[PDB]
Amino acid sequence: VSNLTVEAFEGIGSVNPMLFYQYKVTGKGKYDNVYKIIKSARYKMHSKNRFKPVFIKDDKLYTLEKLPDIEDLDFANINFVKSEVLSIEDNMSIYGEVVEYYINLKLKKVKVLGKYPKYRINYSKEILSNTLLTRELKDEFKKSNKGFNLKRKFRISPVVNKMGKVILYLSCSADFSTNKNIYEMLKEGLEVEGLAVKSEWSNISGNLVIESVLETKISEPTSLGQSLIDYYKNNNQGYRVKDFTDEDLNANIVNVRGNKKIYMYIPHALKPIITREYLAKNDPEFSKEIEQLIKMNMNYRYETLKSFVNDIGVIEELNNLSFKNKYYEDVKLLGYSSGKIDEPVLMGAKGIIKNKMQIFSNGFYKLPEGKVRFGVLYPKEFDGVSRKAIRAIYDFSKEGKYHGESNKYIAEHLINVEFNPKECIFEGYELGDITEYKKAALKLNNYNNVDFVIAIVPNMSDEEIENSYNPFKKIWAELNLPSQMISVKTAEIFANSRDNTALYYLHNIVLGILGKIGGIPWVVKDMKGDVDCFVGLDVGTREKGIHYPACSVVFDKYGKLINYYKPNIPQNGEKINTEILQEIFDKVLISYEEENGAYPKNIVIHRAGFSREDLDWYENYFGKKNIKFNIIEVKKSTPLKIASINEGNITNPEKGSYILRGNKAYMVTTDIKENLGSPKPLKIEKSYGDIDMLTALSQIYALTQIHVGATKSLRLPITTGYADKICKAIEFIPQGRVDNRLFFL
Amino acid sequence: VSNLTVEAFEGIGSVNPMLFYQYKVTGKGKYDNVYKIIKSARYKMHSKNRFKPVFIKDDKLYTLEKLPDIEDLDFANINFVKSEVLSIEDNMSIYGEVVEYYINLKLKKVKVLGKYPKYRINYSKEILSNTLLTRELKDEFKKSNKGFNLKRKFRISPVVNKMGKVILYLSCSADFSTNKNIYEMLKEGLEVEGLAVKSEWSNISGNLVIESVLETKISEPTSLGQSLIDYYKNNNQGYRVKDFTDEDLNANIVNVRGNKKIYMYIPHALKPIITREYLAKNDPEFSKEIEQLIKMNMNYRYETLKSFVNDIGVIEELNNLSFKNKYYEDVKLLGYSSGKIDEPVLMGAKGIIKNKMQIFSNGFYKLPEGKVRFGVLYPKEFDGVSRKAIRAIYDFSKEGKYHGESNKYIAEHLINVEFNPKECIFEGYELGDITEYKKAALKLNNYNNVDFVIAIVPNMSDEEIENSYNPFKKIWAELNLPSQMISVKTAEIFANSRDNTALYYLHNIVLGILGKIGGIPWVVKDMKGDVDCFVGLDVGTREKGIHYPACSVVFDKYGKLINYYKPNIPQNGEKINTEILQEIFDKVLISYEEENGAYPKNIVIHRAGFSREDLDWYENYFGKKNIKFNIIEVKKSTPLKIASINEGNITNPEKGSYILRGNKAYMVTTDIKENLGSPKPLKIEKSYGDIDMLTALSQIYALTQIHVGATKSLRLPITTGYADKICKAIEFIPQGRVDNRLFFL
DNA sequence: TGAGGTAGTAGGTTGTA
DNA sequence: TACAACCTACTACCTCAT
DNA sequence: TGAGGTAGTAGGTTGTA
DNA sequence: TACAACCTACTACCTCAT
Ligand SMILES: [Mn+2]
Ligand SMILES: [Mn+2]
Ligand SMILES: [Mn+2]
Ligand SMILES: [Mn+2]
Repeated sequence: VSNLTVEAFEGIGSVNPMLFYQYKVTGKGKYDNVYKIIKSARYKMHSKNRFKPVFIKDDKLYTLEKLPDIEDLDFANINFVKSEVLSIEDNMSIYGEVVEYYINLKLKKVKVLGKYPKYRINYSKEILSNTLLTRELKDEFKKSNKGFNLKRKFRISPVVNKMGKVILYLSCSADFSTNKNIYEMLKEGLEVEGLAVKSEWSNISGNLVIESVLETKISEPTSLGQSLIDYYKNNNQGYRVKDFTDEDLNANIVNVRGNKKIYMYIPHALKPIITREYLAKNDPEFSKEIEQLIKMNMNYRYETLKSFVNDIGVIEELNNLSFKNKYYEDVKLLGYSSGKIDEPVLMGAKGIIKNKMQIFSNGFYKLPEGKVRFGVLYPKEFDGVSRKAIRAIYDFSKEGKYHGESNKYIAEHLINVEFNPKECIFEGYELGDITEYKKAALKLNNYNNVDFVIAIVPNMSDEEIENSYNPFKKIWAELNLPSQMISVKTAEIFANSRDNTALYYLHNIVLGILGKIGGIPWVVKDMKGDVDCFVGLDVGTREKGIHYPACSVVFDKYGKLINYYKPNIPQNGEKINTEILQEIFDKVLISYEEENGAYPKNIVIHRAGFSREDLDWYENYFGKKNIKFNIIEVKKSTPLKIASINEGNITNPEKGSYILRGNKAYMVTTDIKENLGSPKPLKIEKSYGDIDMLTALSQIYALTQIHVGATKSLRLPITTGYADKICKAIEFIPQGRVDNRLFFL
Repeated sequence: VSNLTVEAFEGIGSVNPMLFYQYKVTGKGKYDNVYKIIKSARYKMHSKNRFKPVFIKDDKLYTLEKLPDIEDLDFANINFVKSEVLSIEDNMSIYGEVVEYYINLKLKKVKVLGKYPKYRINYSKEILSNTLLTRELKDEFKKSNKGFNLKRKFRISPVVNKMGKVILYLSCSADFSTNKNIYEMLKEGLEVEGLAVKSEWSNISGNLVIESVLETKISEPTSLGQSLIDYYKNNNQGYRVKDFTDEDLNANIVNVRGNKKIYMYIPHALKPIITREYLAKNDPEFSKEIEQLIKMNMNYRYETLKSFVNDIGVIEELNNLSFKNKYYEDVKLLGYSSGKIDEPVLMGAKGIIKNKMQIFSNGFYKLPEGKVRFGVLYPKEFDGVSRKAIRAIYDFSKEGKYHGESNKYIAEHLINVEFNPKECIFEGYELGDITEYKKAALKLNNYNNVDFVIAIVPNMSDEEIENSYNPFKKIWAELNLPSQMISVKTAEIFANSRDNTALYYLHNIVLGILGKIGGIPWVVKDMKGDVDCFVGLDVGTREKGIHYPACSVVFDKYGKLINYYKPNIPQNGEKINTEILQEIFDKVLISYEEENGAYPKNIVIHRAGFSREDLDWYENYFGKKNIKFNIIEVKKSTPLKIASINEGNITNPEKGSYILRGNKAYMVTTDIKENLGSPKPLKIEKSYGDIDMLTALSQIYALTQIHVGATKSLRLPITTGYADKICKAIEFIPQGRVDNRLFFL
């Protein structure tokens, strides 16, 4: 089979126990808590003594050479205590930080073209390289004509074991930056009203957008009684305004919104935010060109990290610590156990389907009882386009036809829909006010001959005249009518395509229509392990200080949705309260007992993120009820990438490819081709349970492949994935009694 | 008529412009913001210089005598600038703080019984008196045998006009305190496991409850490596542990829960929280005895504040400023305009009702269409008690009978209910687990012959075996069946009463049953002013970091509920977002157009609290739609009390009694007899609108008197009152389409 | 919002304590 | 205050080919 | 949770900036 | 950090008397 490896390079030779200088931080201020100042004391002693290595154990600072005890800090009186050779066996993380410091100090001395520094070193795990290794294996500055920089952004994490052997865990991202601030764009004369920007002279994390450009110069005394240059000199920041010339004083004052009031900054201090949108708006050719540079398959990630490690080389102050430029041939050397999980068997109306598109030839597994009467909203200037769109949808669903012809790929009577262009209604709506959208949706429910809406909304782009998706879905949630919304662009694809491109649009639209009416296209034939129901718990954070409700979804062992429970009250944080856990799991056991006749003997709880809930509550709750339960932490955001090494040839791994060490597991659930990036695996760890992680990973990978809303699988299992979809459609939850209908899909 | 006055005493003579010493606070720390340290600098310069008057203007400190510039503070370098006689016309608040300082300094020198200080002065607006003026006009220490103190808690607010004349606005509350800490209760030997306590050695505001009492002494070195006395000496707080004796070192360590982890305090530092519950549990006779001392009618409040002002007397450092000991005979001298608002005319089935209890003789105004089938849950050991309870409810509602006899006060066929003890179901439920409560409610909806539930729940007290209200109301909200819950004690009142006491129980239960099925008992005959709909906006805060959704209720001009809108997403703060305002008021105009055929020409928005929303949004939204709108800020919590002075005789004001100065208005909406306290008026101000405040106050007082869930009126208007009731029943909102049924009631 | 993925940009929450 | 793991939101790009 | 009020205890959020 | 107006939660007490 294909071996699996991670982005890791083995260190040649070990590190020795070396002399450290233990320092003490005490709470010199009005407080006495040193834990709230330990990292600040580390950073100030590192920065105030020409960037020399300072490390952190629980209350102490450790240093590789003799530095004077600093009383100059007002918050931290760092003082020498003793001189101790720390052993490797008790100080793994400290020697990991030592190795990453010496990697940083070795890479600071590396140059490109003999003049330019290659790496931007701040002596951290994060390393920005000013140049990029290209696909043709050449270090090149990726700049544009408009000053946009692309920088390869490395993240090192060396791990030292008890013997001193070092394993350099690596990853690489991209970094969008620019050297042109707003002063240079005003010297050039660019439209800067409304740009999302950041201030390089403050560390405050907040959305900064430009209101306008005032004609007042920065040297003129402002509305606060003093000028802005005087305002920067009074803030003990006169060194930033010291190098300003007379032409710099002729800069126009650019006021900037800081989400509470109008801030007043100078245009030299503010730098624009280089998103994909800004980069595409200003220089679209450069944003085309870096598409193969930011979306890196595992071979080009290996070549990038190989060039990085060749730039590291030998480290003469760690007993000649050099790193290999090859990945491990297997992760068994790293403790992981690798493999591939077998594909789920998906059942249809005619039996096993080999692909998800064969469900439109075989027919869906469960059609809901009853006839589905359509209704259609569409904007008024898009009439015949919407005619052709609903014509294509109905010919796909009922009459089994694509482009008017009966197709071998499509079965007749996929969904028992009822749409007659004489009988069914086409209510057109004028684009415009939001209350007119809401009244148009209420007007379409004025006629009781509509059981499902195929409303055509404008594009999610085109920031002009308001989108009707949000008012339509809110009103149809208030009215408990399901609805599949469609952009104007998708309707124009249905009107204007002659190839089979719109067929896949039709596949996903009809799977949406089916899931929203309680139908099921495919089911699992058999789930691995002894499980009765799946619960996917999640708490999402919409904004600052706003949390989504602790959404749960309930599945059976075959992965069809029994239930979802949105608690009506929000909570304080990402931990679910035991009262909310009471609500959720009483709803779980009630729904499983309603559809099955008894309590579930086995529950697997897929907690999205960390299972920070009280485990003693869970043990009491399911031990009083004779329920064996399992808590699996399914985690989305993880910088770890899995490769497939095959006689030294790095490639993207297939879906179902996992690595497993202990309870932590990284599993690839997406099959992503080269020149489209590399697959982001799911970090999966078991916080509680007694099922082995092979069963848990097989169940999670089975739950990824049974996403009933698309013909291609979800990256997340639909426990945590449908919890995310309900957190997205949280203002769109239908009013009436909770059932199998998947509104969020 | 009866004059209205406020708790205010006029000052005899004026204050002169006096010499101030303007000081400067600069941001000496790593920050430069002086507004975040101005009050701390005021307090430290006040405390570090033997409690001398320090005042705050926007960035400056003002002082009445020459104090040295203090550089000892690490955060504030307070420095003298200039010496200026501030004029009265520009510095109203500063001279108000001067007068309140000199009142504090005059009252510090006042003694009771020649030995004991009367007042506890911290030189603020708040003044605790150690003694109480009793009802018999005698200064007496209100102590108990268990160390519980009652203290009269004054709040002064002198107001100086431009001429220097001073008006002492006053109020008085009570203060529950004790002198016995947990060290003295352990020396006495009291049960202290589980007590809600506070630490007198920290200013952190949080719930502190005792987990247990450890046998470890406080002198023994703890689990942190150091003892607790060493922990207080290391925190620069060795003066608190300096006076401890050997018997103090034999105190047991009392660990205390601080909502995140176990804190470890000594029992001398922790003081128990003296609530009404703790006071009633320990010394119930003293809590009986102070009922007429904390709930003070306006005459006893006048006598208390009169004794307070007689203790103030003449102030020789404010040009002999003495205060009167009489209220104003009218608030026209204070700028207010007083009066009484006419009573609302309540219409019934037979016409105008003079009292709300005549609606049970005349019949209700609107019965809903259809027959209402009861269903009853009750706990199993309370069977015949629940038989008699539902017997009394059905004899009141349908057969018009009280205690089995046809009553002249009760009309036959009040509500078209259907309850046959042979046909209707009595599902009994075992008290116990919450999931058994939820399954009992689902079992009562297993039979489809129930349209309303009269479920009998256990008491809200009796912290033993779990209350079933919350699971029942959650499940019946999931099932869209309305339900009137009843305690076991109320059912025992229906079973065991022979007088007309349970008749009022029956009145409020049947008004609840009527409002929850969409019926309306009474309506307004005519509303004052040109208004089409009332909107009551509110955002509630359940806990720290948790906000209730921005609930709105919609009324017509006659005060019957058109609509309520709970947004599905929570928000960050008490300001309603303009997207949420879009949702709310589109729902408002849609509901008024659905029940009336057009948009409302006039809207009055009763915002509970502050109308902190964007007024430009409102003006744009209702100006594009040709709607004149009004925003009234109806405010619950206000220390201001209105009196009725009648030839110098102070008494409680009637309901509908208002005072009005400008846009701010205080209106008494509750008719509260003497020896039951004094009425808390509603602070009401118009943030936007063009209706006069007499119309706004008449509409608010009309909206108080049409609370359809009780035979006695609500203090709040049912705009803000029903917004509060939906915020309380926020996890109890029924699933199906929003209608006239008042679930929250 | 056809669906799903990769990618950056930005902002959080919590635990480490 | 501060990073490490986790999140969320938004936007490009890219593809979909029994 | 019959309903409503007054009362304390406690904890917030925001604006003042 | 800090008070001033506003809130919320909880608990006692008290009453209800056409
Ligand atoms: Mn989520
Ligand atoms: Mn969808
Ligand atoms: Mn409220
Ligand atoms: Mn009620």
